[PDB]
Amino acid sequence: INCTRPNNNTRKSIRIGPGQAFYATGDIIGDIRQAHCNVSKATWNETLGKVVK
Amino acid sequence: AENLWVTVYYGVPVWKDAETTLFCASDAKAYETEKHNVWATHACVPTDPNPQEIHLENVTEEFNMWKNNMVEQMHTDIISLWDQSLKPCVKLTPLCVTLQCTNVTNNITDDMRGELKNCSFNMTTELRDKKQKVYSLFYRLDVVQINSNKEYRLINCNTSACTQACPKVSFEPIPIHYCAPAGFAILKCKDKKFNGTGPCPSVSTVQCTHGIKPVVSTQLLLNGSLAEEEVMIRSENITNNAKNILVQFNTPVQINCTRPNNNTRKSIRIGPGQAFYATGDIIGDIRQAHCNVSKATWNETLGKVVKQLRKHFGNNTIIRFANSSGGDLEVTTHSFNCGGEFFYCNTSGLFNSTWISNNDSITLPCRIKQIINMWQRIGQCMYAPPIQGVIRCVSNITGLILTRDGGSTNSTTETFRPGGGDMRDNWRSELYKYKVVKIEPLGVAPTRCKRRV
Amino acid sequence: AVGIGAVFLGFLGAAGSTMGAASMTLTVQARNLLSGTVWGIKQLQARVLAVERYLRDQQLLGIWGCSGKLICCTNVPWNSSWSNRNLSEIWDNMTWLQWDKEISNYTQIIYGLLEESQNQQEKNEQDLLALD
Amino acid sequence: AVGIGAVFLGFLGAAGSTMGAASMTLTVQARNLLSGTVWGIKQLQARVLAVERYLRDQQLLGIWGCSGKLICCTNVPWNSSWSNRNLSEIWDNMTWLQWDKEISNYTQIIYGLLEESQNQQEKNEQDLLALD
Amino acid sequence: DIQLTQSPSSLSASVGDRVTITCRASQDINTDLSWYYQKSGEAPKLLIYRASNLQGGAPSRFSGTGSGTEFTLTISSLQPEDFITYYCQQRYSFPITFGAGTKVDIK
Ligand SMILES: *[C@@H]1O[C@H](CO)[C@@H](O[C@@H]2O[C@H](CO)[C@@H](O[C@@H]3O[C@H](CO[C@H]4O[C@H](CO)[C@@H](O)[C@H](O)[C@@H]4O)[C@@H](O)[C@H](O[C@H]4O[C@H](CO)[C@@H](O)[C@H](O)[C@@H]4O[C@H]4O[C@H](CO)[C@@H](O)[C@H](O)[C@@H]4O)[C@@H]3O)[C@H](O)[C@H]2NC(C)=O)[C@H](O)[C@H]1NC(C)=O
Ligand SMILES: *[C@@H]1O[C@H](CO)[C@@H](O[C@@H]2O[C@H](CO)[C@@H](O[C@@H]3O[C@H](CO[C@H]4O[C@H](CO)[C@@H](O)[C@H](O)[C@@H]4O)[C@@H](O)[C@H](O[C@H]4O[C@H](CO)[C@@H](O)[C@H](O)[C@@H]4O)[C@@H]3O)[C@H](O)[C@H]2NC(C)=O)[C@H](O)[C@H]1NC(C)=O
Ligand SMILES: *[C@@H]1O[C@H](CO)[C@@H](O[C@@H]2O[C@H](CO)[C@@H](O[C@@H]3O[C@H](CO)[C@@H](O)[C@H](O[C@H]4O[C@H](CO)[C@@H](O)[C@H](O)[C@@H]4O)[C@@H]3O)[C@H](O)[C@H]2NC(C)=O)[C@H](O)[C@H]1NC(C)=O
Ligand SMILES: *[C@@H]1O[C@H](CO)[C@@H](O[C@@H]2O[C@H](CO)[C@@H](O[C@@H]3O[C@H](CO)[C@@H](O)[C@H](O[C@H]4O[C@H](CO)[C@@H](O)[C@H](O)[C@@H]4O)[C@@H]3O)[C@H](O)[C@H]2NC(C)=O)[C@H](O)[C@H]1NC(C)=O
Ligand SMILES: *[C@@H]1O[C@H](CO)[C@@H](O[C@@H]2O[C@H](CO)[C@@H](O[C@@H]3O[C@H](CO)[C@@H](O)[C@H](O)[C@@H]3O)[C@H](O)[C@H]2NC(C)=O)[C@H](O)[C@H]1NC(C)=O
Ligand SMILES: *[C@@H]1O[C@H](CO)[C@@H](O[C@@H]2O[C@H](CO)[C@@H](O[C@@H]3O[C@H](CO)[C@@H](O)[C@H](O)[C@@H]3O)[C@H](O)[C@H]2NC(C)=O)[C@H](O)[C@H]1NC(C)=O
Ligand SMILES: *[C@@H]1O[C@H](CO)[C@@H](O[C@@H]2O[C@H](CO)[C@@H](O[C@@H]3O[C@H](CO)[C@@H](O)[C@H](O)[C@@H]3O)[C@H](O)[C@H]2NC(C)=O)[C@H](O)[C@H]1NC(C)=O
Ligand SMILES: *[C@@H]1O[C@H](CO)[C@@H](O[C@@H]2O[C@H](CO)[C@@H](O[C@@H]3O[C@H](CO)[C@@H](O)[C@H](O)[C@@H]3O)[C@H](O)[C@H]2NC(C)=O)[C@H](O)[C@H]1NC(C)=O
Ligand SMILES: *[C@@H]1O[C@H](CO)[C@@H](O[C@@H]2O[C@H](CO)[C@@H](O[C@@H]3O[C@H](CO)[C@@H](O)[C@H](O)[C@@H]3O)[C@H](O)[C@H]2NC(C)=O)[C@H](O)[C@H]1NC(C)=O
Ligand SMILES: *[C@@H]1O[C@H](CO)[C@@H](O[C@@H]2O[C@H](CO)[C@@H](O[C@@H]3O[C@H](CO)[C@@H](O)[C@H](O)[C@@H]3O)[C@H](O)[C@H]2NC(C)=O)[C@H](O)[C@H]1NC(C)=O
Ligand SMILES: *[C@@H]1O[C@H](CO)[C@@H](O[C@@H]2O[C@H](CO)[C@@H](O[C@@H]3O[C@H](CO)[C@@H](O)[C@H](O)[C@@H]3O)[C@H](O)[C@H]2NC(C)=O)[C@H](O)[C@H]1NC(C)=O
Ligand SMILES: *[C@@H]1O[C@H](CO)[C@@H](O[C@@H]2O[C@H](CO)[C@@H](O)[C@H](O)[C@H]2NC(C)=O)[C@H](O)[C@H]1NC(C)=O
Ligand SMILES: *[C@@H]1O[C@H](CO)[C@@H](O[C@@H]2O[C@H](CO)[C@@H](O)[C@H](O)[C@H]2NC(C)=O)[C@H](O)[C@H]1NC(C)=O
Ligand SMILES: *[C@@H]1O[C@H](CO)[C@@H](O)[C@H](O)[C@H]1NC(C)=O
Ligand SMILES: *[C@@H]1O[C@H](CO)[C@@H](O)[C@H](O)[C@H]1NC(C)=O
Ligand SMILES: *[C@@H]1O[C@H](CO)[C@@H](O)[C@H](O)[C@H]1NC(C)=O
Ligand SMILES: *[C@@H]1O[C@H](CO)[C@@H](O)[C@H](O)[C@H]1NC(C)=O
Ligand SMILES: *[C@@H]1O[C@H](CO)[C@@H](O)[C@H](O)[C@H]1NC(C)=O
Repeated sequence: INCTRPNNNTRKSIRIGPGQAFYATGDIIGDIRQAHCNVSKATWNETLGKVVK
Repeated sequence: AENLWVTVYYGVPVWKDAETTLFCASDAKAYETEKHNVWATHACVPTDPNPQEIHLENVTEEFNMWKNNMVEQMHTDIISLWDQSLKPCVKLTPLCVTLQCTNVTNNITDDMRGELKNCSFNMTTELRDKKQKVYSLFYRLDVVQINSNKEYRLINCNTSACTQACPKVSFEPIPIHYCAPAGFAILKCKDKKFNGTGPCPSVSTVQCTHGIKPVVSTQLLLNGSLAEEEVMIRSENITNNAKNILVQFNTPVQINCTRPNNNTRKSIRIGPGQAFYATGDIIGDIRQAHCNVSKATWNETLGKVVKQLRKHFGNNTIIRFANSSGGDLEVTTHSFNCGGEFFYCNTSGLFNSTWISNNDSITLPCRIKQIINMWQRIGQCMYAPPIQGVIRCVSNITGLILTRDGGSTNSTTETFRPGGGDMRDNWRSELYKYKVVKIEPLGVAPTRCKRRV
Repeated sequence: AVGIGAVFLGFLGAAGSTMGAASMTLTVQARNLLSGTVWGIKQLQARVLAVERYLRDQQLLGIWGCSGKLICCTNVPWNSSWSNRNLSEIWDNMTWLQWDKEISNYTQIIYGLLEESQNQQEKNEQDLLALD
Repeated sequence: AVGIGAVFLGFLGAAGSTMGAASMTLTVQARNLLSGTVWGIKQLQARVLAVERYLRDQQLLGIWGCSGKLICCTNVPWNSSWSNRNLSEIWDNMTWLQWDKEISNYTQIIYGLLEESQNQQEKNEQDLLALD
Repeated sequence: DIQLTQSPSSLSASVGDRVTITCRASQDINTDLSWYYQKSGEAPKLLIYRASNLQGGAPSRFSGTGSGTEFTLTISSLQPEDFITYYCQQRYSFPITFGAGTKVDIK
C-alpha cells in the first residue's frame, strides 16, 4: 500500500515567555491537493476470494 | 609417586581488577549539630577510629591514573547532590520586567565610575488587584540595555528563569571518606618518587581513604596536599602540546582576600508566603575588594619550579611566562568562593617574567558577580542573597595547571599559559594513589595424594 | 610495657612467598567474606551483590562433594598435556598469580570432569549399599 | 581439527525419557537456580524472592539430615495405601510429570514422618555416644 | 597429497612377542592423528586417539607415541586377537587420507 501527502509546508517559531518557543505553520507556496492512498486491484480480488473459500 | 591426582584448595590469595560502586563515610563530629549544609548529610555511616594498614613485600604492580575509574563517579555524585539540595526553594519568575535605572554618586572613587546602578520598578503584591513601586541596587555585570529615555533588563531573562537560593544553608566543605564493600580491596603505592604511571614495588592495602575536601576553583588549587621531596610535574604526554600539565608544590604559600565594603539587607513580599531579599543602603565610602600575597616567597617558588622543569627541554633554553590568552570571563580569570560569595580576580600580575640560561606585597583587584551558571551547564542559574558586614578569609596555594603554547622549529625558547576549565582535573589531582581490586578465592593444583574411598 | 608491642596476622599479605608456604595460612581469609535519598540507595545493591557472590561459591563447592573442609582430594588423574614441570620446583619456587596465569586456558574441562566423576562414585556406591 | 562439531548436555530437554535415564542428568539442572527510578525496585524484589526460595528449600533439605548429597535413603516404610503398583512398571514406563501428578495428594503426610524419624534417631544415638 | 607410509608392510611372529609398527608422514602435521584396527568382515574402529590418549576399553598392552612426521605403536605382548590390520588416519585439513595398511601373521 502506498500513501502520500503531496502538499508543501513551511515552519515558524514564536516566543511566549522565558525560553519558551512555539511552532506555528507558515504559508503555502502553490496549489493544494488532497493526500491519499493507493492499492492494487487484482491482488485484493484474489486475496478476498481465498479468504472466502 | 610420579602419577598424581588433582586437588582443590579454598581461600587462596589471588586477585584481579574490576570496577564497583563505592560508598561514603563521615566523621561523627560533623553529626554533632550543623544540620544545615549542602553536603555532609546524615546518611553517611559514622566512621571508625584507629585505621589499620597492612604491609606487603616482594610485590610489583603497574599504575595508570590517566585511564582511571572512580573519578567520573564522584563527579556525578557531586552534581546529583547539588541538584537535590537546591530543589525546595522559592521561584523567581515574576521579576522579568522593564526597569528605570540611574548612576550612584556618593563619593565613589574614580575607578568605580559606573559600577553601581540604582534601579526601580513595579511589582505585584499579595492581593492580585494592587501593585507597588520598589527599588534596589545592582552591579554592571548583571544588567543589559535595550533600544533620551533610559531602560534596562536582566541578562538571563530571554534564556531561562531560575531559583533563588534558600536563606539558611552552608557551603563550607568538610572532610569526607570513601570506603568499599566486602569482597574488594583498595591498594595504595607508597613510593615517594613515583611519577604517576608505571611500576611500583612498595604497596599496601587499606579500607578507607584519607580525608577529602571538595573545592571548586580554576587556574589554581587551594587547600590541597603537600609533596615531601620537591616540586613535581605530571602529564600524559609532555611532548604533545595539546595536554595540560599539573604542577604540585613542596611547601605552601599564603594569600589574603578581603572586601572592605559594608552592606545591609531588606525583605519584600511577592505573594502568599513568598519573600524576596534585596540590597539595602551603603553606609560610607566604598572600595574595591582585593587580594594580597607576598613577594619573596613567590619569587623563590617560581625559581625552584623553573629549575626542576629545566630537566626536559635542555639547559640551553629560554622560558617566558604570559597571562591568559583571552576568551570568556570564566576561564580567563581565577574564580573562587569564600564565605558564600563569588569573586573574579585578574591574575595579570603573576605570570609576567622571563628566565634565561645560566616586606613588599603583590596586590591584585577582583570583581563581584551575583548570577552564576557553574559546571558549564545551560538553563540553570542561581541568585546569591547579600550578606551583612565585611568578609575576610585566608587559604593556601598548593598547585598549578599550565599549558604549553605552540612553537616553530627550535627557537631555544618556550612559553606557558594558565589553562584549566574542566573540573575533572581537580579531582584527578588527589586520587592518583589508589586502585581497586577483587578477590578470587578458588584454586586448583596437582598433588601426589589420592583420595580414599 | 616499654618495649613490648603488638604483632598480629592480617589480611592478604602472604602473596609474596612460594607456592607452598602460602597454603599454611589460608583460614584467615575464609573468615572475611560475610562481614557486616540517592545518597544511600547503593548500599542495598552492594549487600545484594555480596550475598549473591558468597552463595554462588557455596553452591559450587557443594556440588563437587568436598563441602565442609578446606583441603579435599579427588580421583581425577592429572595429565601432562595441560602442563609440565615437577613437584619440586612447583612447590619450592612459584607464586599463586604465576600459576593462575599459567593454567588460565584449561579450566572449564578441569571443572567439568569432577562432577561426572562424583556422579559415577555415587551411583556405584548406591548399588553397593543396596545389594544387601 | 576439521570435521568434528560440538555436543553438550543442556537444559530440561531430557524430561521425556523413562524413570532411569533422567536421574543421570540431575546435576546440571541443580546448577541452574542461581543464575546472574522504578524499574530497579521490581527486579531487586525478584532477585530477593529467588534468593529466599533457594534458602528455604536448602533449609528444608537440611532438616532431613541429608545435606551435601544428591541421594539419601531413610527408614520410613512405604505404605501400600498410597499406590500399590510394582517396581518394574514404575521404574520402566512411568515418567516424572505423571508420577508427580499421581502422588500430589500425600506430601504433607510424608514430610512429618521423615522429620520425626530423624529426631527420634538422633535422640536415641545421643545416649549411646554419651555412655561411651 | 599428504603421503603416509606404514612399516613393516607385513610381519610374521609367534604369540606373545613384543612388536612395533611405525607410521611416517610426508610433512609435519603436529599430532592430529589416530590409529584404527580392523579384521576382514568387521567394521573398523579407532584403537588410539591423538597418538597420546588411550581409548576407553582398549587393553593396556598397546601404547602409542610420537609426533610430527613419525608415530609408533608398540605391543608389549602379542595375542591371538592382535593378528589384525591397522591404519593410521590423519584428521587434518582436507582431503582425508588413510594409510597403506600393515598385517600381522602367525609363524
Ligand atoms: C582553605 O582552608 C582555610 C584554612 O582553614 C580556610 O580558611 C578558613 O575558613 C573557615 C571556614 O570559613 C573560616 O572559619 C570562618 O571564619 C569566619 C569567622 O569565624 C571565626 O571567628 C569568629 C569570631 O571570632 C568565631 O566565632 C568563629 O567560631 C570562627 O572562629 C567566618 O567566615 C565563619 O564564622 C561564622 O561564624 C561566626 C561565629 O561568630 C560568625 O561571626 C561569622 O559571621 C560566620 O557565620 C556564622 O553565623 C552565621 C549567622 O550569623 C551563619 O549563617 C553561618 O553559617 C555561620 O554559622 C567561619 O568560622 C576560618 O576562619 C578560615 N581561616 C582563616 C585563617 O582565614 C579557607 O576557607 C579554605 N578555602 C576555601 C576556599 O574555603
Ligand atoms: C536610589 O533610588 C531610590 C529610588 O527609590 C532613592 O530612594 C528615594 O530617595 C529619596 C531621596 O533621598 C528619598 O527621600 C528621602 O525620604 C526620607 C523621608 O522623606 C520623605 O518624607 C518627607 C516628608 O514628607 C518628604 O519631603 C520626602 O520627599 C520623602 O517623601 C528621608 O530619608 C529623606 O527626607 C529628608 O529630606 C526631606 C526633604 O526632601 C525632608 O522633608 C526630611 O525631613 C528629611 O530631611 C529623603 O527625602 C526617598 O524616600 C527614597 N525612596 C525610597 C522608596 O526609599 C534613593 O535615594 C537612591 N539613592 C541611593 C539609595 O543612594
Ligand atoms: C495513486 O493513484 C492516483 C490516482 O490514480 C495517481 O494520481 C495520478 O498521478 C498521475 C501522475 O501525476 C497523474 O497524471 C497527470 O495527470 C494530468 C492529466 O494528464 C497531468 O498533470 C499530467 O499529464 C501531462 O500534464 C503535465 C502538464 O504540466 C505534464 O508535465 C505531464 O508530464 C503530462 O504530460 C499527468 O498525466 C494522474 O492524473 C493522477 N490521477 C489518476 C487518476 O491517475 C497517483 O499517481 C498514484 N500514486 C500515488 C503515489 O499517489
Ligand atoms: C596552610 O599552611 C599553613 C602553613 O604551613 C598551615 O599551618 C600548618 O598546619 C599544619 C597542619 O595543620 C601544622 O602541622 C601539624 O598540624 C597539626 C596541628 O594540631 C598536627 O598534625 C601537628 O601538631 C602536633 O603538635 C601539636 C602541638 O600543639 C599538637 O597539638 C598536635 O597533636 C601534634 O602533635 C602539626 O602542627 C603546622 O604546624 C602549621 N603551621 C603553622 C601554624 O605555622 C595551615 O594549616 C595550612 N592550611 C590548612 C587548611 O591546612
Ligand atoms: C508503490 O510504490 C512502489 C515503490 O516505488 C512502486 O513499485 C514500483 O513499481 C514500478 C511499476 O511496476 C516499477 O517499475 C518497473 O520496474 C521494472 C524494472 O525494475 C519493470 O517492470 C519496468 O520497466 C518498470 O521500471 C518500479 O521498479 C517499482 N519500484 C520499486 C522501488 O520497486 C509501486 O508501483 C507503487 N504501487 C502503486 C500501486 O502505485
Ligand atoms: C508602574 O506603573 C505605573 C502605571 O502604569 C507607571 O506610571 C505610568 O507610566 C506611564 C508610562 O510612562 C505614563 O504614561 C503617560 O505619562 C505621561 C504623563 O505626563 C503622559 O504621556 C500620559 O498621561 C500617560 O499617562 C503614566 O503617566 C504613568 N502613570 C502614573 C499614574 O504615574 C509607572 O511608570 C510604573 N513604574 C515603573 C517603575 O515601572
Ligand atoms: C606525544 O607527543 C609527541 C609529539 O610531541 C608524539 O610524537 C609523534 O607522534 C606522531 C603522531 O602519532 C607520530 O606520527 C608521524 O610521524 C612522522 C614523523 O614526525 C610524520 O609522518 C608526522 O609528522 C607524524 O608526527 C610521530 O612519529 C611522533 N614523533 C615525532 C617526533 O613527531 C607522540 O606520538 C605522542 N604520544 C605518544 C603516546 O607517543
Ligand atoms: C593588601 O596590601 C595593601 C597594600 O599595602 C593594603 O592596603 C594598605 O593597608 C594598610 C593597613 O590597613 C593601610 O594603612 C591604613 O591607612 C590609613 C591611614 O593612612 C588608615 O586606614 C589606617 O590607620 C592604616 O594606617 C594602607 O593605607 C593601605 N594602602 C596601602 C597603599 O598600603 C591592604 O590592607 C592589604 N590587604 C590585606 C587584606 O591585608
Ligand atoms: C595575611 O594576614 C595575616 C594575618 O594578619 C598576616 O600575618 C600576620 O602578620 C602580622 C604582622 O606581621 C603578624 O603580627 C605580628 O608579627 C610578628 C611576627 O611576624 C610578631 O611581632 C607578632 O607575633 C605579631 O603577631 C601576625 O603574627 C601574622 N599572623 C600569623 C603569623 O598568623 C599576613 O602577613 C597576611 N599576608 C600577607 C601576605 O601579608
Ligand atoms: C588585568 O590587570 C592588568 C594590570 O596591568 C591590566 O593590564 C593593563 O591594562 C591596561 C588597559 O586596561 C593596559 O594599557 C594601559 O591602559 C590605558 C589604555 O590602554 C592607557 O592609559 C595606557 O596606554 C596603557 O597601555 C596596561 O598597559 C596593562 N598593564 C600592563 C602592565 O601592561 C589588564 O587589562 C587587566 N585585565 C582585564 C581583563 O581587565
Ligand atoms: C610586567 O613586567 C614588565 C617588565 O618588568 C613591566 O613593565 C614595566 O612596568 C613599569 C611600571 O609601569 C615600567 O616603568 C615605567 O617606565 C617608564 C620610565 O622609565 C615610564 O613609562 C613610567 O614612569 C614607569 O616608570 C617599566 O618601564 C616597564 N618595563 C618594560 C616595559 O620593560 C609590567 O608593568 C609588568 N606588568 C605588571 C602587571 O606588573
Ligand atoms: C552613568 O552610567 C552610564 C552608563 O550606564 C555612563 O555612561 C557612559 O559613561 C562612560 C564613562 O564615563 C562614557 O565614556 C560613555 O560615553 C557614557 N555613555 C555610554 C553610552 O556608555 C555615565 O557616564 C555614568 N555617569 C552619569 C553621570 O550618568
Ligand atoms: C613517568 O614515568 C614513566 C616511567 O619512567 C615514563 O614513561 C616511560 O617512558 C619510557 C621512555 O620512553 C618508556 O620506556 C616506558 O615504557 C614508559 N613507562 C610508562 C609507564 O609510560 C613517563 O614518561 C613519565 N611521565 C612524565 C610526565 O615524565
Ligand atoms: C622475597 O624474596 C626473597 C628472595 O627470594 C625471599 O627470600 C623472601 O622470603 C621473599 N619474601 C619476603 C621478603 O617477604
Ligand atoms: C559623601 O560625602 C558627603 C560629603 O562629605 C558626606 O556628607 C556623605 O555622608 C558621604 N556619604 C557616604 C555614603 O560616604
Ligand atoms: C644540563 O646540565 C646537567 C648537569 O648535570 C647535564 O647532566 C645535562 O646533560 C645538561 N643538559 C643539557 C645541556 O641539555
Ligand atoms: C624438574 O625438572 C627440571 C627440568 O628438567 C630439573 O632441572 C629438575 O631437577 C627436576 N626436579 C626434580 C625431578 O625434582
Ligand atoms: C506388576 O503388576 C502387574 C499387575 O498385576 C503385572 O501385570 C506385572 O506383570 C507385574 N510386574 C512384575 C512383577 O514385574
